[PDB]
Amino acid sequence: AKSRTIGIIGAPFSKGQPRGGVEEGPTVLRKAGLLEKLKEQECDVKDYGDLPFADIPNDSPFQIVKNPRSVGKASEQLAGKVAEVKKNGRISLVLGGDHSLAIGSISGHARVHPDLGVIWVDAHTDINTPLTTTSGNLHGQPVSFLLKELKGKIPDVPGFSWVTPCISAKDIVYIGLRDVDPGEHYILKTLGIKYFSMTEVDRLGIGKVMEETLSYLLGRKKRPIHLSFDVDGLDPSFTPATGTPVVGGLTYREGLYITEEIYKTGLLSGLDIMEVNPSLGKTPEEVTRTVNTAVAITLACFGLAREGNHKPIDYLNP
Amino acid sequence: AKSRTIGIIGAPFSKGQPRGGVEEGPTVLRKAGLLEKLKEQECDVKDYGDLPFADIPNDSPFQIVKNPRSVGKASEQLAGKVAEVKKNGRISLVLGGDHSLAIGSISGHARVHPDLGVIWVDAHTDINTPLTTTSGNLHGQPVSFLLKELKGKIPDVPGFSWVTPCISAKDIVYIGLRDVDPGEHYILKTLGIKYFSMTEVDRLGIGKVMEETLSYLLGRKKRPIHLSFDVDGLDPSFTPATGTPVVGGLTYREGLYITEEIYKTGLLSGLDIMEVNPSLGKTPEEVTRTVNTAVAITLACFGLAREGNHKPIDYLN
Amino acid sequence: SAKSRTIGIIGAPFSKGQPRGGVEEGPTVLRKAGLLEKLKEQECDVKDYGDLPFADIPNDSPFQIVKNPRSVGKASEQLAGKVAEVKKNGRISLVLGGDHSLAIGSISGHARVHPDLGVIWVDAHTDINTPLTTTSGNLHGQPVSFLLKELKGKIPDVPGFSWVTPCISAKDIVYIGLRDVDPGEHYILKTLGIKYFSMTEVDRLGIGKVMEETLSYLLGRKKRPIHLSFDVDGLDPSFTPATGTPVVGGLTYREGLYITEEIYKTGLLSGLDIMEVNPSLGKTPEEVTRTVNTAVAITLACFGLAREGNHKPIDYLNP
Ligand SMILES: O=C(O)[C@H]1NCCC[C@H]1CCC[B-](O)(O)O
Ligand SMILES: O=C(O)[C@H]1NCCC[C@H]1CCC[B-](O)(O)O
Ligand SMILES: O=C(O)[C@H]1NCCC[C@H]1CCC[B-](O)(O)O
Ligand SMILES: [Mn+2]
Ligand SMILES: [Mn+2]
Ligand SMILES: [Mn+2]
Ligand SMILES: [Mn+2]
Ligand SMILES: [Mn+2]
Ligand SMILES: [Mn+2]
Repeated sequence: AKSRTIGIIGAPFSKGQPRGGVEEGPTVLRKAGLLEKLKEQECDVKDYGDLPFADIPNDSPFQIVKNPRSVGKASEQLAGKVAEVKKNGRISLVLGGDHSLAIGSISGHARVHPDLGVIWVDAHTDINTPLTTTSGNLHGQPVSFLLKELKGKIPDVPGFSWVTPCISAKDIVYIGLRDVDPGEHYILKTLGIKYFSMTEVDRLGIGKVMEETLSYLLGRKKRPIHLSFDVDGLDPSFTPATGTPVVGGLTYREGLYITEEIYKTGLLSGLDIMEVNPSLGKTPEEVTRTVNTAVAITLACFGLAREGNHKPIDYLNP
Repeated sequence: AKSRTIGIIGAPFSKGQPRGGVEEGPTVLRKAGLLEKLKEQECDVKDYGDLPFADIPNDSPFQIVKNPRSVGKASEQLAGKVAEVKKNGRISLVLGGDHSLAIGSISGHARVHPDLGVIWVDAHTDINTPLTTTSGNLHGQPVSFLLKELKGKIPDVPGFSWVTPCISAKDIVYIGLRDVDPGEHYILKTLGIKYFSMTEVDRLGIGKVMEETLSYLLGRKKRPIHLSFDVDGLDPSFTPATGTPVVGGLTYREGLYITEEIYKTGLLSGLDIMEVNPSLGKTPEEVTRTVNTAVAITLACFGLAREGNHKPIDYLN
Repeated sequence: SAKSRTIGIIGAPFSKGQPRGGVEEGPTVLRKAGLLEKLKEQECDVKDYGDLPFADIPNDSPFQIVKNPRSVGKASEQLAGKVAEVKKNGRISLVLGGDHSLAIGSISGHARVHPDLGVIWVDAHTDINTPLTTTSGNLHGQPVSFLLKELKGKIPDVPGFSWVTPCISAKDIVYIGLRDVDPGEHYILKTLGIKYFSMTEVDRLGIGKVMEETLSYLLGRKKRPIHLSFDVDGLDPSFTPATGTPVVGGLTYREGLYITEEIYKTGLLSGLDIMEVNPSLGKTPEEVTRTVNTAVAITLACFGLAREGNHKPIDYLNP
């Protein structure tokens, strides 16, 4: 099935944020047996390896924005690699790496499927512009570079001349929000972007959140779905090994429910698994809990159902 | 009240599965004050004791299926004891022990009340047949022995010729599923069995799960209910001391909700509290947490309500 | 600042309503955590009214089995006057406890200025034992019985409580979070027909529906002042372990924030009580900080802090 035909891309990149270690995300996700577990559930999996992001040593900040050329070039290469995977009729699976990479992942995916809709699972909106940001970390700005409605508000940052906004504000849905800066809240509300913060998830329940999310993105017409999954969208009791953890998050059950429902549309076309940092647990078990949770979420996007799965054969007459 | 008139049956049996310690389930449940706590809650408790499961020498496997004679005999004895409790007008409360004992518990309950409905709370369907199983552990097969529709698909397994399938596929509702084998999922779907996996619980909420579960089993008219509760249906953060824990389970609150709703029907007729294994708690606190949760679940089955309880007297005069 | 974010802080370091020492350090640890400064960061107009000085009463004989009756009654008497004064200044009273016996004073004082108020009681417990139905004798499990007009006749004359005049009827109080109710309390709750949402109702409906029904019940006819009395033991002990009577199976951190965010949105919050935080009952220092941080998060959510974000009325893209 095309919903189980996958193209794996390793994106060992950390310069979109200050905490070292997130570049090992692809390594620890592979070592948990991701590819093998995907093959076990009938997927046709091709591994495109890890991108060799060459060093960009002269990389002065753009105002307070750190490592602009390195973040820009990593997303530039990733966009080219994602477009290649999409051209091969495979769902792109990007193993991160920090979430600044979503600029490239979504941009490359859009080059092949410009009609795509985005589901962004995260505790954060990642919609600060290079002028509204206070940290200067590019992993908290990817959505700003991608929105067409923000054209005019994104300055000329070195390394990003290749970026052309590819998604309208109406074609993205946030799920999991609980730590939004004032400037980000002003943008979210002014643009009228569809969102389900932890307050909406608490009000409606995840069942209704997904029914509304899929109706919002697929109601006018069926189109490719890009899911950008930041592991910090889940509560730190399931994904502690991440750089910006926030209490009161999505449960392990809610994360599986989101991805099971996205699988069943048959429209998943691109997936990002972002912000796994195996240098940031309090214990080695906290790292293993985080990686196992990310693998579990990944398997659900490609058909693993909690009710069970079976091949089309008579199990009572083998 | 008949909804609080109970017959306790200890079933210290572990040979339906490979991890030692589940035979201590009745001991640690009694040690935690279960019978005394039920009496304090206005229950009429009769203790039928702990079943003596005599060892069977040379219990050779049936193909890959382990301890068939032992499992079959323990369920045979349990069926006879449960039928005895039901004839005395009591709700049978089986303290397990591994889940293979549900063959005996449901069979004995059906000998007295053939029209019963089964609510099966578990991370697992336990519906592998002696032929579809890959572990050979009989605690993962009890539902296959009881189902009328699988008659002709279960081979002649030594120790089980006394079993007469007593439940139709329409008469069972699963709640809690999240770890189902391919063969098991094939059976669940081809039989059309009603189930609320963790996916349905997330989608609907436990309130709707119970409303649909009870409307499905009781729609037509009142009928006895058998609740078979594997403690692994709850998330391992509440019941860690169990052999097959699966994360993303029912919460402690959801477990109390299901049992409080079943109590309110006034139709609870048979109860199994299964898979408590005090040798699998990583700390003595993990053991106590599991035992405390299993006790809380059982008390809710016989009337303990979170909103409060009171006798029909005036507390202000 | 908006009326919804115009606050009067009252510290109530009182512990004689229950037997465990340390709940008197509740107002200190909440302030030490940066509470008042965090409220100012949220556009709040905060005026601190200080910690009430509670005098020692060494000749405080028990009323039958009821412990420290004069000390508890006088503590609540001092608080009713201080709450009524904050209400007269057009501010939302924010009472930092201290044990829940203080709710007699907080609600009594609030009712002196706004007698039409409605109460939302977030707790694992009903706290509706009367001095005759109580088995422990601890007044922190009896405040609601002293406040109800329907119980005028069943409450004996307890020393230190003559000033109390019941101000709320059974129709004016909604409980949320109930999971440990004595038999006498359950009899009172069901005979008075009080609206409640125990953990069973929260599981059945979800916190979304619990709040929609709660607010429709209390506000639906006419808009009125809300008094939120919040016992931290309402939330599960995985979030608020540093408390005297923890009960498992509680409200989550998310449900706590959902209740308070929804109450803020009404724009009618008039009085608030953050009760039973006992920093001496933490098994580890981590459990104490967790309970304090959670109490702080619930408090900020009552005054505008929203999980979806907050922003000033300025253009952030061209300021
Ligand atoms: O701009 C920023 O640095 C901050 N803005 C507010 C939320 C926290 C953070 C960025 C978080 C990035 B993320 O989601 O990819 O982990
Ligand atoms: O057949 C088996 O042994 C297995 N089948 C798939 C689920 C895990 C296990 C059986 C679990 C038994 B139970 O639910 O009683 O704990
Ligand atoms: O009356 C009592 O002392 C008891 N009655 C039963 C519940 C526990 C307790 C009172 C606890 C008071 B509270 O909510 O303020 O912590
Ligand atoms: Mn992110
Ligand atoms: Mn994030
Ligand atoms: Mn099980
Ligand atoms: Mn089982
Ligand atoms: Mn209280
Ligand atoms: Mn309480």
